[PDB]
Amino acid sequence: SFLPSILTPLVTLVFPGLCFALFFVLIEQDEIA
Amino acid sequence: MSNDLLKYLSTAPVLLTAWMSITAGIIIEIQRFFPDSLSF
Amino acid sequence: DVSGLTPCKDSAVFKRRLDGSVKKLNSRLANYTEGTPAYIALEQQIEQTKARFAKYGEKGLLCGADGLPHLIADGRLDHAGEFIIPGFGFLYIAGWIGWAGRSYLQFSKKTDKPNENEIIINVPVALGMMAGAFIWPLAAWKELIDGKLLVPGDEITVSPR
Amino acid sequence: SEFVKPFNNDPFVGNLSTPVTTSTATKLYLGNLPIYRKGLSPLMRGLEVGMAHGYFLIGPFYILGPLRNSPNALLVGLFSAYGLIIILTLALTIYGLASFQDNSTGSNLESSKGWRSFTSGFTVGALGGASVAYVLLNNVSFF
Amino acid sequence: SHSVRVYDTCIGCTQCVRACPCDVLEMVPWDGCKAGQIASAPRAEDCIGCKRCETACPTDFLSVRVYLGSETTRSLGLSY
Amino acid sequence: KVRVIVDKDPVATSFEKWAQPGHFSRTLAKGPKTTTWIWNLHADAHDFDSQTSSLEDISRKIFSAHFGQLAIIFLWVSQAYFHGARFSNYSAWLQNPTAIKPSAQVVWPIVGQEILNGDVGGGFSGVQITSGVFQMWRASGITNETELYWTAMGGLVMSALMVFAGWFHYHKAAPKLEWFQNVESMMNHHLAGLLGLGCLSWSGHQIHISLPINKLLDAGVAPQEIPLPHELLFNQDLMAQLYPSFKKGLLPFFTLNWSEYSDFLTFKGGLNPITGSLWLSDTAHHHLALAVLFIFAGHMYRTNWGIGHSMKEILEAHKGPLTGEGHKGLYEILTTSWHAQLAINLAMMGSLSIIVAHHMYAMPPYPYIGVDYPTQLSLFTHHMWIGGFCICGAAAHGAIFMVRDYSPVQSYNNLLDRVLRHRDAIISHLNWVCIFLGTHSFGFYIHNDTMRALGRPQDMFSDKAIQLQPIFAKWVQSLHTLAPGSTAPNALATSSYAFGGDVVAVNGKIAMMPITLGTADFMVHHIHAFTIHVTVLILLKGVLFARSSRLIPDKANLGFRFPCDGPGRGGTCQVSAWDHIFLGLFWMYNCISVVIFHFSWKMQSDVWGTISSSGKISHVTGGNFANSALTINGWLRDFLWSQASQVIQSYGSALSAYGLIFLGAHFIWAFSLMFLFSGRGYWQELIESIVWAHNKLKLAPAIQPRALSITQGRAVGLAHYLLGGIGTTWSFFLARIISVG
Amino acid sequence: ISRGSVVRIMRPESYWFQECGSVATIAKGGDRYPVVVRFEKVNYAGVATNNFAMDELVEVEAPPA
Amino acid sequence: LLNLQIPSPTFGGSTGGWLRAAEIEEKYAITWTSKKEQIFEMPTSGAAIMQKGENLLYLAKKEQCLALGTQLRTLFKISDYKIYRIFPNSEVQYLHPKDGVFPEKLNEGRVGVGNIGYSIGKNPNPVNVKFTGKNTF
Ligand code: CLA
Ligand code: CLA
Ligand code: CLA
Ligand code: CLA
Ligand SMILES: CC1=C(/C=C/C(C)=C/C=C/C(C)=C/C=C/C=C(C)/C=C/C=C(C)/C=C/C2=C(C)CCCC2(C)C)C(C)(C)CCC1
Ligand SMILES: CC1=C(C/C=C(\C)CCC[C@H](C)CCC[C@H](C)CCCC(C)C)C(=O)c2ccccc2C1=O
Ligand code: SF4
Ligand code: SF4
Ligand code: SF4
Repeated sequence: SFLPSILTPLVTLVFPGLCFALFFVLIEQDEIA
Repeated sequence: MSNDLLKYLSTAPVLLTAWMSITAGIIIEIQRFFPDSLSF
Repeated sequence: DVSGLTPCKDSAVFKRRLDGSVKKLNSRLANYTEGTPAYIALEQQIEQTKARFAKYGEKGLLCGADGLPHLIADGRLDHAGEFIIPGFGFLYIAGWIGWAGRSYLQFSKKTDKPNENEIIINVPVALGMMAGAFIWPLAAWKELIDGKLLVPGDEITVSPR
Repeated sequence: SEFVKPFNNDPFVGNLSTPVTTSTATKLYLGNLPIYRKGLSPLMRGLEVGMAHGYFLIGPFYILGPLRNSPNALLVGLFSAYGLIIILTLALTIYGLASFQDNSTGSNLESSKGWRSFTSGFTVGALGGASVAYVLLNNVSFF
Repeated sequence: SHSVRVYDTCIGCTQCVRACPCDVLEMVPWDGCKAGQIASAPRAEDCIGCKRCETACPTDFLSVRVYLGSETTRSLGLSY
Repeated sequence: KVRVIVDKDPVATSFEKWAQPGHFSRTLAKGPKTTTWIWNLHADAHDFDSQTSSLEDISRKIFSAHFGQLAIIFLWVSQAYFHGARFSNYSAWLQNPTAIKPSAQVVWPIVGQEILNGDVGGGFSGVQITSGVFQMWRASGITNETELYWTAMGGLVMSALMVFAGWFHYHKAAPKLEWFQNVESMMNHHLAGLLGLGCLSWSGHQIHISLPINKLLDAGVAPQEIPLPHELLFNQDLMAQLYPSFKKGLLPFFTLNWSEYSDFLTFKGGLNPITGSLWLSDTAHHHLALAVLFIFAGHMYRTNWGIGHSMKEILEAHKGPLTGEGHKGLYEILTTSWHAQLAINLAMMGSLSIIVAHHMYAMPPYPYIGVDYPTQLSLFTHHMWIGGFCICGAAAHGAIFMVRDYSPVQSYNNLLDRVLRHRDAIISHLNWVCIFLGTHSFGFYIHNDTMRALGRPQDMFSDKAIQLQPIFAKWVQSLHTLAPGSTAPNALATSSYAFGGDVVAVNGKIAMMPITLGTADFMVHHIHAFTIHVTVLILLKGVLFARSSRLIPDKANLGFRFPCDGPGRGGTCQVSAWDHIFLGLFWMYNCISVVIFHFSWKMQSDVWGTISSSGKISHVTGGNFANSALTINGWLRDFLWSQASQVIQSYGSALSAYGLIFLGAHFIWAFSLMFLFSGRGYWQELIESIVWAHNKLKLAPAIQPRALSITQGRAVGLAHYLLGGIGTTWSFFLARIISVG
Repeated sequence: ISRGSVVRIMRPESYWFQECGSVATIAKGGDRYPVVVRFEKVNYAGVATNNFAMDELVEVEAPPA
Repeated sequence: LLNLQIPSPTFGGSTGGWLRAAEIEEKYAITWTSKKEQIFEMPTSGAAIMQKGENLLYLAKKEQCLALGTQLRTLFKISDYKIYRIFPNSEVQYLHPKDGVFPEKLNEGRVGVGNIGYSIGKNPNPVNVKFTGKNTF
């Protein structure tokens, strides 16, 4: 099928990259005032 | 020789070396005279 | 007979091993000429190999399917010489060594300079302790009965529990 | 004749005023690079940096890529450059988000608005530079 | 920052203060010891935790004791 | 004025301080209270600078210790010569060198170890040797065993003389610090007197005893009919029959008609076709020219007479704009501190040992040593290991100098001060170099492995997919091959056949062959560069940050070797220069191991082998290096797994000792990891439990047992690690090469 | 306990816990831990003496006569 | 508090100095007096010349300042060293000889901080202070 081509890059490159970006930004968020 | 040299020979490493050389000689000569003894 | 093993006297694999070792030496023997030191030394080697195999056969060792002696250590006196007799011999020798060490430590502590007595051995009395340790099983029993083998329990440091 | 002296006449700062660090050539080149040039807005700095990097990013992928010995070598190289530029500008945006959390000044690389403008310029410049390099390599027969 | 404590087994030897490389410790008057002084840690925030005080302490177990805790720039000893 | 001044009877000869073990150290002189005292005794045994404070006494101790070392070395040379004389087949090997395997050790028959007395040929049974001493003696001209016996006795006499000299120069007539600090006179005597006259005497020995005997042996005269050296020395008629120029005497020397000696003083180059080694006439000319060079060199420095240089002024005159005061103060540093001298000398000794390894394989100097493949591999690997060890000793003693003998008063603004003032820049740039070099060099291998596993050989960094050719190495090889015609007209052949030219072969085996360089050689050379750079990073950081660092401003106060400075600042573990040396020893071990593996595989695949009459060249492994050395999988399969067969299959044969040592070295290497990973606190608590068990039976010792110190645990782990690794490689190489070659 | 006597330590945290030691000095007045017990067995730091309280010591052998 | 115009030791510069954190979080200063101009070793790598009379030096760590003070005390016998912490606001806090004498000497004006009234091995167990914000000391 075409689901492997559609999903493997989506879930192994785009999603983990966005997760790393989100985690980095969140850990670098400073205290509220 | 003297009390000093006897004390030095009585020091720990010299005595260990002499005693273990004697033990190794005893084992080696026992092996020579009763070779290949797998059991009593 | 135990565990399906058989004596090494009637062991075809054991005999084959003996012949293989003999044939290997006799082959290596071809390089050297008669009467040389190497030739006579190899003749000693062959004689010792044959003597070892004959002695192993005569001693009653059990040979397995691989054609090598197998030692039975369970307590049967048919095979006492394998473990029981060497075991008691080692136990006696090891207790001799430990008793000589312990008795020398007991002496050396009473001395004015125990720290220097440990690294510079008083050999005249140390040899005495080595000799006197021959009767250690009776000496150990006597000291145990007299309460001098064990230090009581609350005289020995112990860490915070 | 000393040639290594304290940095800004400060012996206790962790630096030295060597010829490499402080010479007129170094000062001129660094101060005239876009990131340090005077009067350039953050958008202009980002734009210059973007085209400069996107022009050369295509080449490694084009020549040494898996499809180097393929009719679509240059197209694959350009797509690889575009993907790398996407990753780079995502890195820029998250860096701005993490560093310049609270800011209201603007017009400065060390502020949120200025860094956003710099990232925008970098993205546009890099895409344009990669496209221009693609066009040049297609028409390499000119040179 | 680390927590520096001094217990009443002190004997006023003033060697912990000498071993101290950050001026965390000082001698203050005391009644219990014959020397009339006891170590104290009024500047525990400057402590780094190398435990040279503990190394230099001659009591059977340490009259001066350092418990590592929250890390800071000073405690980590970062020049940057 | 340079003069001899000594103190008469400075020390009494007595055993009282033999009885007193820790007499030398102030702390250990009191006596033992824990087992750490025992370890500290050996650790501080030879630390004279810590033991005393007088440079005069330190120098006297060092001088007599050198005499003791010379005595040991003479005993070692005596063992070599005597075992050759008595327990060796040297006569049979001399009669037939190609067929007979050299052997000079015999094991007694005790526990069946007589199997190790393998068949080495010539009606002799023993352990095959790989030291090359047989070829050494053949070059020297020894043809009988009486000569070996008598030189062994002479070596024993020299060893006794060295022991006597060491006793005399400490207990009867010890020199002064003023005598010791005459560095100019020392350099003059060591250049002109030691090296110059040593080369001159060796050249004379060669010209008079080695050229005739070796030429007759190569012609075919058996050793029994060779004229004896005492006959050859003065019989000018026989020397003229052999080399016609000898009939002209020494007049062509005293007059400058030196060309008349062209027959026995040649510049042929290449290798002798008969023995497959360097020409001994070339060697004699070489040593004579070096004797002239060193005698000329040794008249440079000033002494009692006006003529001469002074190293103080030579150093002080060399200063530039980017260096401030320049080399001012280094003369004082190197005259006052023994550790600085030890550092420089160890660095040069180690690099020189590595150069010796690289030169001896490429230009086999001794006859029939090239075909003796075990000897070449053994000597190369041995000298590489010794070189690495010496270089790390150099780094360690440089660090010791920095900790102890450094002082800003003498080095204000000199090169040492200027280097310390930007150590951060130095180390950061070397760090970047290391990361870049390692990333690229090892990523070539990892990329190749990944592409091969993915079934994409066309994407590899191979000789036929993406070539990384060593253009500069190939260019240098081409220049060296063309040198004998253009740039070295008087040389008939190349310096080495590795660069190019013919394939030298003796009987079937190949002595030397051109070594071709390609992608695999590029990769492995850059791996070598990366390993050297990381080792230099570790050692140089240890030396530079010995005084202090951003983490510990007062690191010098703690000492040279100290465990740590506590868990503060996040942890200050292994901050010491000693610990930097401890870490760098692992890295030189890795470097030298990779170098010797590269040497072994490259030579078995591409040089060593046999050549047939038709010209077919068949190598040991079959030239698989060029295609299998591109991947770590190929390194693991075609070198380690493939060549471990001769080791693992050695049981029941003469190489069974090599198999046993292989397993034992693996065991010791594994054992070392216990010390390397574990920590002292666990072992101290375990020892507390065991001490309770002993106290229960009233036998706890007065010398309380303790876990080893942290520095000692690191040292023990490192020593066991190095011993296990070097022993594993030793057994593997020796078994493989003895079996196949 | 007394000068010249042998006393067994009872402080749980001491290296010489439940070991004998010779009393060398008893301080009067202040000195929360007035007894000064000297040992022949060095601790890990290396010191062979330490101060102890009255209740931390147990009398086992009176001084000589 | 501090003059900020004292002549500093003669030094040719080094890379061991403060790097972008002393000027934004906190710097340290140490001022002393020397009887003769003389060469000493910086806590950072290098050799400087302390001037005759007053001398002022900048550093990045209280540990570095204390190390230099110890060096001055046990080599040149200079015990007039005083150490300050300089904030980016230019506030100066005089730190090391706080009472005017070193910590080793006893003074009556010092109050005990972190002093416990029992032996070390009488602290409460962790189970006692479990689920509580206090600690066992
Ligand atoms: C934990 C179980 C598990 C695992 C390890 C995998 C593994 C795989 N799946 Mg997936 N898959 C699963 C369950 C799982 N699947 C389930 C239940 C479904 C729904 C029917 C699918 C539907 C599915 C499809 C349709 C396809 C794959 C494919 C793949 C492969 C590529 C990865 C990808 O992007 O797919 C992920 C795709 C999904 C739809 C995932 C759905 C969500 C799962 C259940 C999440 C599991 C989370 C786990 C329990 C906790 C994570 C903990 C964290 C700390 C890491 C890979 C072998 C592709 C393939 O065959 O390539 C050759 C493909 O085309 N999977
Ligand atoms: C570090 C070593 C190394 C090297 C040299 C290469 C090289 C290559 N790999 Mg890679 N590879 C490596 C490690 C390495 N690999 C490892 C460890 C793995 C395992 C994960 C792989 C796995 C792998 C795969 C699976 C594939 C490759 C492929 C490639 C090729 C193209 C990659 C690409 O698009 O790069 C893009 C690179 C860049 C965009 C930039 C590179 C850096 C620039 C040039 C540096 C310039 C610095 C400059 C001088 C600084 C100063 C400037 C100033 C003075 C102005 C190329 C031959 C592909 C191929 O087709 O191979 C033939 C491929 O399919 N590799
Ligand atoms: C010219 C050579 C030379 C000289 C004269 C010295 C001299 C010195 N070194 Mg050493 N050193 C050398 C080479 C040299 N080193 C090399 C090559 C290295 C690199 C590994 C080092 C690394 C080094 C360090 C890191 C240190 C020293 C230290 C010292 C000092 C004390 C050494 C001592 O007392 O050891 C006495 C002897 C021993 C303790 C025995 C050592 C045993 C070794 C580790 C194992 C031997 C294994 C054996 C060969 C094989 C076993 C086989 C097995 C099957 C049984 C002393 C000034 C120490 C110091 O404080 O310096 C001021 C110190 O910390 N050195
Ligand atoms: C295989 C084991 C191993 C590995 C991988 C490393 C790796 C490293 N050690 Mg070493 N080290 C080892 C064992 C190892 N060590 C052991 C056993 C010890 C104890 C003795 C040490 C002790 C030690 C010290 C004391 C030091 C090092 C240093 C280094 C670094 C050298 C610089 C370099 O080339 O970095 C580059 C990285 C590598 C060579 C690893 C493989 C790289 C591949 C090709 C990938 C690279 C491309 C890319 C970035 C990543 C891949 C893709 C990924 C995202 C999936 C590096 C990180 C030195 C250092 O830090 O120098 C700066 C240093 O000071 N090591
Ligand atoms: C300094 C120096 C150097 C270096 C150099 C370099 C670094 C270079 C680079 C270069 C480069 C790297 C270049 C680049 C260029 C680029 C370009 C030329 C671009 C263009 C672009 C464009 C034109 C664009 C457009 C656009 C846009 C903007 C957007 C939208 C789209 C479009 C397309 C429209 C060397 C080493 C030699 C040495 C000497 C000195
Ligand atoms: C195993 C191990 C120990 C335990 C080792 C100890 C306590 C020392 C062992 C030395 C022995 C006693 C050497 C001699 C061994 C002989 C086989 C013993 C028989 C001879 C007696 C007469 C002494 C440590 O103490 C240690 C400390 C720090 C880091 C790692 C480690 C570590 O790995
Ligand atoms: S026991 Fe420790 S805290 Fe008390 S005086 Fe001694 S060193 Fe200072
Ligand atoms: S932990 Fe460090 S800084 Fe704190 S008192 Fe102890 S030695 Fe001083
Ligand atoms: S394990 Fe050793 S080196 Fe590491 S922090 Fe603890 S004491 Fe320091």
